[PDB]
Amino acid sequence: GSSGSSGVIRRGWLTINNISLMKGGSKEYWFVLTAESLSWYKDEEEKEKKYMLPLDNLKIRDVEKGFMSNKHVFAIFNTEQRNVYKDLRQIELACDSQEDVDSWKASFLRAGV
Repeated sequence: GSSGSSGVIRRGWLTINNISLMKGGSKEYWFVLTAESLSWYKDEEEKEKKYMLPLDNLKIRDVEKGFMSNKHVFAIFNTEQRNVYKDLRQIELACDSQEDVDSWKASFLRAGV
């Protein structure tokens, strides 16, 4: 397909804490943050794109812990006072360790967030 003309910013297997369980599982998806937009595919092959989301109408902030957090997870809300996901207003992306989160964040800024 295409070899050059590429410049990925960040990609990896993340887990959508707040996802539609009842309707199929595989909470884990292949997120690929690119200078253009951030899309998540079933795998790191980018064959059947599930849904593409821009990085101009999005925003990152502290996740609602209420009492106490259980892991490094960041929520993403749309600055256009709209639902980021099908129905969810903010997708809770949980990472393995802080190192990952710190990176993902710094990467977003580069895109324009």
